[PDB]
Parts: sequence; structure tokens; C-alpha cells
Amino acid sequence: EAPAAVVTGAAKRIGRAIAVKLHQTGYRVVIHYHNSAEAAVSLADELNKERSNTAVVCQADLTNSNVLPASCEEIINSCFRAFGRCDVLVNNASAFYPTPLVQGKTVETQVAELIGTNAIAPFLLTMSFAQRQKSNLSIVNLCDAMVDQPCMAFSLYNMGKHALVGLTQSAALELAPYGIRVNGVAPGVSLLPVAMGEEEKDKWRRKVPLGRREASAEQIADAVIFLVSGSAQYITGSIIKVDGGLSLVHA
Amino acid sequence: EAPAAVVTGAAKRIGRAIAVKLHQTGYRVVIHYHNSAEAAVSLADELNKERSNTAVVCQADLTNSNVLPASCEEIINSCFRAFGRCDVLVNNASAFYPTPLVQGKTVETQVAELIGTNAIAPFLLTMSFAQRQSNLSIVNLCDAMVDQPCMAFSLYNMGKHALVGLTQSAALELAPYGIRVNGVAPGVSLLPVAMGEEEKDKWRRKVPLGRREASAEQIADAVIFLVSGSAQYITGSIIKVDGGLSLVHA
Amino acid sequence: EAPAAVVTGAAKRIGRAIAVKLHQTGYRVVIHYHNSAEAAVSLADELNKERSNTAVVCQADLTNSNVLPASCEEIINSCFRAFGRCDVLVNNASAFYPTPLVGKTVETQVAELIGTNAIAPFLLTMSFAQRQSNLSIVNLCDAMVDQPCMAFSLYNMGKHALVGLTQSAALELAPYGIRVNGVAPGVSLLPVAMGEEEKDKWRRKVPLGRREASAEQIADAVIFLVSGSAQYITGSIIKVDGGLSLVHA
Amino acid sequence: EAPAAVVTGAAKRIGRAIAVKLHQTGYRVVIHYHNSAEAAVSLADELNKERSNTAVVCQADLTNSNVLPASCEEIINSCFRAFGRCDVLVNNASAFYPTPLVQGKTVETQVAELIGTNAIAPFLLTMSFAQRQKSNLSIVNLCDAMVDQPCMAFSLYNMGKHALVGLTQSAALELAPYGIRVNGVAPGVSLLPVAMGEEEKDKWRRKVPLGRREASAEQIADAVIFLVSGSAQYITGSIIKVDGGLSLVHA
Ligand SMILES: NC(=O)C1=CN([C@@H]2O[C@H](COP(=O)(O)OP(=O)(O)OC[C@H]3O[C@@H](n4cnc5c(N)ncnc54)[C@H](OP(=O)(O)O)[C@@H]3O)[C@@H](O)[C@H]2O)C=CC1
Ligand SMILES: NC(=O)C1=CN([C@@H]2O[C@H](COP(=O)(O)OP(=O)(O)OC[C@H]3O[C@@H](n4cnc5c(N)ncnc54)[C@H](OP(=O)(O)O)[C@@H]3O)[C@@H](O)[C@H]2O)C=CC1
Ligand SMILES: NC(=O)C1=CN([C@@H]2O[C@H](COP(=O)(O)OP(=O)(O)OC[C@H]3O[C@@H](n4cnc5c(N)ncnc54)[C@H](OP(=O)(O)O)[C@@H]3O)[C@@H](O)[C@H]2O)C=CC1
Ligand SMILES: NC(=O)C1=CN([C@@H]2O[C@H](COP(=O)(O)OP(=O)(O)OC[C@H]3O[C@@H](n4cnc5c(N)ncnc54)[C@H](OP(=O)(O)O)[C@@H]3O)[C@@H](O)[C@H]2O)C=CC1
Ligand SMILES: N=C(N)Nc1nc2cc(Cl)c(Cl)cc2[nH]1
Ligand SMILES: N=C(N)Nc1nc2cc(Cl)c(Cl)cc2[nH]1
Ligand SMILES: N=C(N)Nc1nc2cc(Cl)c(Cl)cc2[nH]1
Ligand SMILES: N=C(N)Nc1nc2cc(Cl)c(Cl)cc2[nH]1
Repeated sequence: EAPAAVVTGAAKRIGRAIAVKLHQTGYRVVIHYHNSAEAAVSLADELNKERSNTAVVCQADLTNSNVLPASCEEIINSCFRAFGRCDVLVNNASAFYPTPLVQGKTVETQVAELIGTNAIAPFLLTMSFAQRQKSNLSIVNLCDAMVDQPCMAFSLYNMGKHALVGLTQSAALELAPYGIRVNGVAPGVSLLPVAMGEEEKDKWRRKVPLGRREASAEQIADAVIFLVSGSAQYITGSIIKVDGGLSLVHA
Repeated sequence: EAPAAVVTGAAKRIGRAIAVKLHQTGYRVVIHYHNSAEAAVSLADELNKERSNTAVVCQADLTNSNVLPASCEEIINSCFRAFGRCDVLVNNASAFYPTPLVQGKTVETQVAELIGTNAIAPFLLTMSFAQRQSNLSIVNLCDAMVDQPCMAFSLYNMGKHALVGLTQSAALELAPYGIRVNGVAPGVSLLPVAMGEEEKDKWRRKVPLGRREASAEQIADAVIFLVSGSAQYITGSIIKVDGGLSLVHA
Repeated sequence: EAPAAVVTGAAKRIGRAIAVKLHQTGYRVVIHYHNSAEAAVSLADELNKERSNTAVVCQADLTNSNVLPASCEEIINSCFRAFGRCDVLVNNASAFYPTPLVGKTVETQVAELIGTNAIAPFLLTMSFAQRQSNLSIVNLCDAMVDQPCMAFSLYNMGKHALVGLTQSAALELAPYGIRVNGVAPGVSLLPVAMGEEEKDKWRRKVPLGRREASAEQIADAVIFLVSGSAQYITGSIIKVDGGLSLVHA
Repeated sequence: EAPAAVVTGAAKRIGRAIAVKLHQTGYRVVIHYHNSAEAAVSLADELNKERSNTAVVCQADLTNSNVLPASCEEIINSCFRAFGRCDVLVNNASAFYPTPLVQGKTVETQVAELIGTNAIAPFLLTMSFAQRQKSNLSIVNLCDAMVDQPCMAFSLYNMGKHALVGLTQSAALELAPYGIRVNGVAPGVSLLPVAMGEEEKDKWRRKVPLGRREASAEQIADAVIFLVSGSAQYITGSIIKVDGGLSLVHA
């Protein structure tokens, strides 16, 4: 009866809010994680406590490598294994850190992590998702509203997010004859990085015209839920910016 | 106590579907109209039958002129007179016809109607709305195909691009008042009444998702989302509702 | 046999530099002006001193009104009257001032900001096309229109509209071999009434060299677009902004 | 005192025209190539017969791999070894082929080739170029004007080109303090695929408003020349579309 959603990097933060909101809307959910095993299991527990057999976890590294296609296949397989179907895919998992052009991680590792999580893994997941569907089927990609006014020294990350815009459009066109919609949600400033100091957090928050506040995880989730809902049945290839006006502010 | 909305060009088609959906959501509505007096009054009547005195009509030419500022002030006024508040403005009214560059409205009428309805009136409405001012927002009806325009529709396209500009500029400026400003960009929706059946079929068949134009209710859906509590962080955004049409190459 | 260009608002600043650079390239030029009669005449003088009979002035208000179509037609006529042809149009003239949402009447703001930045370019385009080699139009856009200054909504509306005209006219005039393109400055020559400390604020924002573009730098891009080196380019807008539009809040 | 340029994939077609035109402008050139050895040496020969000691060849696979960073550093090194300097990088080399989302290269190979050539290698070349400069320095990336209205089934290619737009912007921002400009040139339809039949070629030619024909390689090179010239001293982070109005034509 109930549709089933896969959410990547769903253990914490925005991806958790999305998994929660999908669950509250009646979805069964695959909680994908990489390092956050305890959080993922804890979330799956809460959801199962609310409804029996409605949440499973699935562990996978989404770094680019020659086995990434098999890992992605396996994420989609774990949703069919648990729930017998897979209606929604949310590409939320993301690596995010600077990669300066001028000088622990080798550059090969930087490439693999930032391009793999942000772009190639969404692409292989999309292929695996579609191959299983070869109903209200959709994919939502977590993009970035600030990619055209990027932070200094974030070239690879920005390349990955721009690539994900490219995938959003190319997959929307190609999957439309199957009824599969493909769209994006582009946060500006949301939950700030765990490592960022309170003072820097404050600087970022106050750049936002609408209320001088970061978007809550729930606010982002609200846009995701809109895109997968019957209220968006004609929307595909669209990216909804959710940024409180941040991208409109000049230097 | 219920919120109130103005919807321009609300007598028929997309504007009517927005008005109805806002009304169904619990809004009181001003149905603005220009020539479609029977349809406008009839719609308001049906809404009032559903809930007493929850709909008013207001007629106004949104052609650019030295009287346009007052007319736009009067529309916003009408909402405050009827309902004592104005929470939502939907700039939906729009002129749409060819204005070839190389050669019976005079070109100055074409200018006044296409730039007035699509851009200047939204601007003056936005001014009046903001001037009079806890979930306030403006939704501008844009056009997903503005970067791949139909041949000979320069003034129309100029208007819709100006409307994108307005959405962004007004989002920035009005954010300190809590007024969100967003847009909804249809691709092909209800086709022009004038358009021949063959041309209509040529458009719908180009749409990747379903080979069908959007229903008026599908557009209204996105408007509803933008005015809703589910979009409280969204401002300066334009949501394309086009079934993937703008993605299709020549 | 020398081709001819119209440049609107060519008496001073960027338009002056564009008229001068086109002239140095070998064009005969119509120097359009509104209030700057003395400056326009000096320029025509300097240019004709270099090559006899190669520059004329043409006065016109480019405020929106029911006669704007005729004034625009007259600017193109002035090129044909002087030079017997019109090869290039540069839409440069522009009103720029704030128009907050919350002693010019709003209707005057609309007419000046939308007429100069958009409607007059449209009507000049129609007149240019109606008269019709390396034919092209260049529109002076704005690189910052998606991250606009506070309180400039009419100006931004005009500049967005001009992008739309650039694309629509490029599409419609291509079958005539007329190319239509844009040049989008960021910070260039700073507004005459700006204080030095404020100028300096805008300079420090520019990644490439922490300075504004010279007028000549803007003119360089125009020159490119009108040249035989840009023969396949139409519907393009070149940003000339030193990376300003890439800088976040 | 003659400046020097690297052009990738410069043996044939557009990259060849770029190399020729830079040389004609007075640059010394490194002609990078992958498989087209005969064409590359043949071009080096012509250029040298015009001015001695002004053209060399450099062979490298630009496929993504853990060896790609070394290969890229080596290409830039080639220009220092031969010419003592490196003023201009043009990232022209590109793989281009369909990658259906729904089903004889493996998916891993398709990723490596399409994301490597179109994005990763440009990023790594850009690091190596920049590291050396830590005068009129600039990079030109060959983009694609049709990236927002993409051909069916070219997901990875489009991801690659979108990433390359991201690079262009990120790198323009990050390298501006060194005086290095970073810009792009976005052909529409230019030299048609060698493997495309004359009937399909004419189909594409007919779509182009400006003259109903593809751009010549020389027309594309013209734009690169402008961007590298002193006529573009203030231009960085810009992409010039060279497409004859193609991207303006609706479905
Ligand atoms: N937060 C913000 O301000 C903004 C967010 N966004 C986008 O929104 C989305 C959610 O953001 P946010 O919640 O902050 O994301 P996080 O930075 O918290 O990343 C979410 C999850 O991604 C997973 N992940 C990271 N690297 C890998 C990897 N190599 N393989 C597998 N999974 C991996 C992690 O899983 P685990 O912990 O289990 O290892 C992590 O918890 C992202 O796509 C992001 O780029 C865009 C703009 C701003
Ligand atoms: N339909 C579609 O496929 C598409 C629609 N859109 C946009 O969506 C919105 C709604 O579309 P749609 O329902 O088709 O619009 P219509 O063409 O039906 O126009 C809506 C209303 O605008 C009003 N209007 C026209 N001229 C004037 C004027 N001078 N003064 C005042 N009002 C005027 C009319 O009121 P009255 O009838 O009372 O005179 C008309 O009913 C518009 O902004 C449109 O551009 C965008 C892309 C495609
Ligand atoms: N300067 C900058 O930093 C930037 C410039 N731009 C764009 O580049 C172009 C040139 O900028 P800039 O040189 O500073 O321009 P100016 O503000 O100096 O204006 C150029 C000319 O426009 C003419 N003009 C103004 N109003 C009217 C009118 N109603 N009718 C006719 N002509 C009129 C004036 O002519 P007169 O003096 O004869 O009355 C004026 O000299 C403009 O399009 C501008 O928007 C874009 C971004 C930044
Ligand atoms: N032609 C057109 O119509 C259009 C072109 N463009 C862009 O313009 C640029 C030039 O186009 P075009 O000349 O047609 O390009 P080609 O398709 O002819 O490819 C250029 C060169 O790329 C090199 N290349 C391909 N794969 C690899 C690899 N794995 N490692 C190293 N080098 C490799 C090849 O070198 P070799 O032959 O030595 O093996 C090839 O000759 C490209 O970036 C392209 O995407 C954009 C839009 C349309
Ligand atoms: N945590 C992430 N995966 N992505 C992320 N985190 C981000 C934080 C900010 Cl301040 C911005 Cl402008 C963009 C960001 N993207
Ligand atoms: N009816 C209007 N006012 N606007 C409108 N009507 C439109 C019809 C189409 Cl076929 C497209 Cl492409 C854009 C349109 N915009
Ligand atoms: N003077 C004009 N006509 N236009 C103009 N002048 C401008 C000055 C700035 Cl500092 C920016 Cl950001 C945009 C501008 N546009
Ligand atoms: N050959 C390449 N490497 N790239 C390339 N070749 C192309 C050919 C076309 Cl007719 C299009 Cl619309 C885009 C192209 N991109």
C-alpha cells in the first residue's frame, strides 16, 4: 500500500528532516548512511516505533571509484528488498570542504569524494532507480543556491553541484516518458557546518535578507515534500531555491 | 478572521483557478478583471454562495498610462475596503500577442498594453501592496520559455523578463518587512482561445511529461505552495511549472 | 563606403568611449544626446577633425511617451541622412536612479527608467531593422541585474527587459543577417554624484584588480561584437565585470 | 618573450583551429593529443616551418584515474620545458557520446571518460597552471551553449560541461588575485561529429537562425583569441556563446 523512499545521508541534519517528513507523509524509508551508524539506527528506531516495519538503514560509501555503480545499485536494491518498491529517490548525501587551486587528503581523494557524492553517485542512483521502473515516481536532488556566487577555494564542490544541476535537467528530459519526475531543492544557508565557530555562523546567518536566519532542516524538507507530492505532478527539471533571498545580495 | 488575497485577471483560466484555490484554502478574494465582467461577477457570486461576502470584484485597465498608478492603488484599496487587510497579491493578468520588429494597434498601444500588464502594473501593485503594510507574499506569473521565445513576441518577452527583475528586486527590498516575493513560470498551460486546434496540438505534443499542457489547477497548485506556510523561507524564487518543455532543444 | 553607427547617449562616459572606438575602427558615427549638447558637439568636432565628414550629432529625449516611436525613427533617419546607411546600433543611453517601493512622479520614473533602458532600445531596433554587410546591434546591459542594488526596481526591470529584447530580436532579425548582442558592465565609470569613499567601497569589491572598468574596456567588448571576429555570435551578452558578479554577500 | 599556450585536444577540429590562431597571433603552442599522433606532429611541423621552435606535442589520456593529476602536471610542465613559460591554457579536449540512464564501455569507463575530459582534467590542469604562477595570463574553457536544452541520453556529458561552468566561475574568483583571467567559449553546433550522416548534419544546420549553418572552427577560435587578448583585460568568469542563436530556438 504505502510508497517507499530512499534518502541518502539521512542520519542527521537535512537528510534526517527529509526522511522524517516523508515518513510522516506515509512513506516507508531507506535511511542511507556512511559513517553515522548509531544515528541512522536511532532514527530507524523512532520511525518503526511510530509504524511497524516502515524504516530500514543501508550503509554505503558514495566516494567515486570503480565499485561506486555496484554500491548505488545496492542502495536501490535494499529498498526493493525491504518494501518491494521504490517510488522516491532523494539525493541528499554530500561532501563539503575547500580544495584550493594554489597550495590530509590527496587531490585524487578530493576529486573522488566531492565529485562522487555530489554528482556521480546521484547519477548512478538515478540509473539504478530508473532501471527498476523500466504511481507518483520522482527524484529530488539537493542542489545549492549559491553556486554562481561561490565560496573561495570550493572549486571541486562547486563543480559537483553544477554537475548535479546538469543531471537534474538531463534526467528530467530522459525520464519524463516513464512518468518519473526529476527536480531539485537548492538551500542557501541552512544548518551550518558542525566545525564552524559560533562567530562565523552568526556572520553567515546575518547575510540572509529574510529574517537574518538560516533555513531550518524542516524548511528544506518542506520543499522536498512539495516536489514529491501530487501538488507538483507537472513539475520536472525545476530547481526550487530555498535561500531567504541570500543569492540576491550583491558583494 | 481570515486572510485576504488580490488576484489580477482572475475571471477565467489560470487566474480563476488561483482565486478558487485560495478561496478553498480559506482566503477572502478580490477578483480583478478588465473586459470579462460576466465571468468575474459570476465567479464572485459562486464563491459568496460558498461563504457569504468572501469575494468582491474590481475592474481596471492595466494598460500603461498616466492613470495606471491610481487604478493599481484602487485595486489594493478594494481589498482593504472589503476585508480590512491584504495578505497576498497575485499578479496574473497579462496581455499576449505578436509585435513584429519588421512591418491594427499602433506600436504605442502595443507598448502600453504588453509592458503595462506584464510589468508596470505588477510594479505599481507591489508598491501599493507594500505601502499599506503575518504571512504576507506576492506571486508573479512568469513564463518558463522567456529564454527561448516565440518569434515576433519581443514586447511580450520584454515584459516577462521585466517581471523576473521585479520579483528579485522586490524580494530583496521587501524581505525586512517579512513580505516574500516569488514567481511561477508556466510553460504551456491553457492555450490562447484564438490559437487554432492544430497549433494547440503542436504545443502540447512538445511537452516531455505527458505530451499535455498544464491544467489551470496545476499552476494554481504551485501558487498555493508559495503562499503557504510550507514556503516561509522562500523569496526571490521562480518555480517553473512546465512539464520539462524548456529543456527541449530546437 | 565607410560603414556608419548610431550610439545613443554618446556625449559622455562609456558611450563617448564607444563612439570614439568605433570611429578609430573606421565608422562614421551619429552621436545621440539628450541634455549634453556642448559635450556632444565637442566630440563631433574632435572626430571630424580626424576625418572630415564622419561625425554628426542628434538630439532626442528617450523618455517613454506616445511620440517615442517617432523620435526613435528620427534617430535612425539621421544616420541615413548623414551617411546614406546604418550598419550598427549601440543602445547605450540609460537613466539610473533609485525608485523605492515604500520630485519625480512615479509615472515619470516609469517613463524614464523603462523608456530609456528598454522601450527606446526596442523602437530603435524596429527602425533599424525596417531600413534593412556586417549589420549588428549592441545593447548595454548590466552584470549585476540578478543581485540588484536595494531600491532600484524600475531600473532593474528595464535592464532585464533589455536582455529579453536582446534574445527576441536576435532570434527574429537573424534571417536578415542582423546580429543582436549585449555587453554587461559591472562597476565601470562611477556615478558623477558619488563620494570618493563610496567609490572606494565599490572598487574593493572587484576581484580582478580591485578597480572599476574603464570606459575603453567596455568599448573593447562592443568593438568585438560588431567586428568580423564575432560573425557567428548573436543573442550573446558578454559580462565585463572583473568577476564582481561572482562575489557573494 | 613570445608567450606560450597549452591547448588540449589540439590535433584536429576546433582545438587545431585554436592552436593555429594562437600561433598566428604570436604564441608558442603545446599541442596536446591523445590518439591522433599523426595529426599532432603534422600540425607541429607546419607551425615550426612558419617559425622555428614554436610548437611541440604532448600526448596524454585525460580519462579520470588516480594517475590523472600527474599527467596534468606533466602537460603544463611540457610548456615550461619547451618554452620556459606558460601564459594561456585552453581546455578544449572533450569526450562526447550518449550514456542512456536505462539499458560497449562499462558505466565506470563512461564516467571516467566523460567527467575526466570535460571537468576533472580541466580542474587539475588549472591547479597546475596556477601553481606555476603563485603579463597576460588566462584560461579559456570550451563549454557548450546547449547545456540547458540537452540532447536526449547525454547525461554524463552534460554533467561534465555544467561542472566546467562551475570551474570557470570558481577559478575566476580564486585566481583573480594572481591576475589570471578564467573565461569560457560555448559553441552551439560547430564541426559535426565525424560519424554523423549528411542527412542528420543538415537537420542540425537547419535549426540555426543565423545563416542555417554550423560555426566553422575558425569562428570558435575567434572568440578564444578575443578572450586571451588585451581587449579582454577586465573580463573574467564570463562565457561567450558562439552559437548563431541556436540556444534561443524553442522546441
Ligand atoms: N547545510 C547547508 O547549509 C546547505 C546544504 N546544501 C545541500 O543540502 C544537502 C544536505 O545538507 P547537510 O544536511 O548540511 O549535509 P551534510 O554535510 O550534513 O551531509 C549529509 C550526509 O552526507 C553523507 N555523506 C558525506 N560524504 C559521504 C560519502 N563519501 N559517502 C556517503 N555519504 C556521505 C554523510 O553521511 P554520514 O554522516 O552517515 O557519514 C552526512 O551525514 C547537501 O546535498 C548539501 O550540499 C546546500 C546548501 C547549503
Ligand atoms: N496560458 C499559458 O499557456 C501560459 C500562461 N503564462 C502566464 O500565466 C498567467 C495567466 O495565464 P492565462 O490564464 O493564459 O492568461 P490570459 O491570457 O487568460 O490573461 C489573464 C487575464 O489578463 C487580463 N488582461 C489582459 N489584458 C489586460 C489589460 N489591459 N488590463 C487588465 N487586465 C488585462 C484579462 O482580463 P479580462 O478577461 O477580464 O479582460 C485576462 O482574463 C499570465 O501571466 C501568463 O502570461 C505563461 C506561460 C504560458
Ligand atoms: N557606469 C557604470 O558603472 C555601469 C554602466 N552600465 C550601463 O552602461 C551604459 C553606459 O553607462 P554610463 O556611461 O555610466 O551612462 P550614463 O548614466 O552616464 O548615461 C549615458 C547617457 O544616457 C543619456 N540619457 C539619460 N536619460 C536620457 C533620456 N531620457 N533620453 C535620452 N538620453 C538619455 C544621457 O545623455 P545626456 O547627457 O546627453 O542627457 C547620458 O549622458 C548604460 O546603459 C548603463 O546602464 C551598466 C552597469 C554599470
Ligand atoms: N563540435 C561542436 O559542434 C561542439 C563543440 N563543443 C566543444 O568544443 C570543444 C572542441 O570540440 P570538437 O573539436 O568537436 O572536439 P572533438 O570531439 O573533436 O574532440 C577534441 C579532442 O578531444 C580529445 N580527447 C577526447 N577524449 C580524450 C581523452 N580521454 N583524453 C585526452 N584527450 C581526449 C581528442 O584528441 P585525439 O583526437 O588526439 O584522441 C579529440 O581530438 C569540446 O570541448 C566540445 O565539447 C561544444 C559544443 C558543440
Ligand atoms: N554541508 C553540505 N554538504 N553542503 C553545504 N553546506 C553549506 C554551507 C554554506 Cl554556508 C553554503 Cl553557502 C553552502 C553549503 N553547502
Ligand atoms: N496567455 C498569456 N497571457 N500568456 C501566455 N500564453 C502563452 C502561451 C504559450 Cl504557447 C506560451 Cl509558450 C507562452 C504564453 N504566455
Ligand atoms: N549610469 C547608468 N546609466 N547605469 C549604471 N550605472 C551604474 C553604476 C553602478 Cl555602481 C552599477 Cl552596480 C550599475 C550601474 N548602472
Ligand atoms: N564533440 C565534443 N567533444 N563535444 C560536442 N560536440 C557536439 C556537437 C553538437 Cl551538434 C552539440 Cl549540440 C554539442 C556537442 N558537443
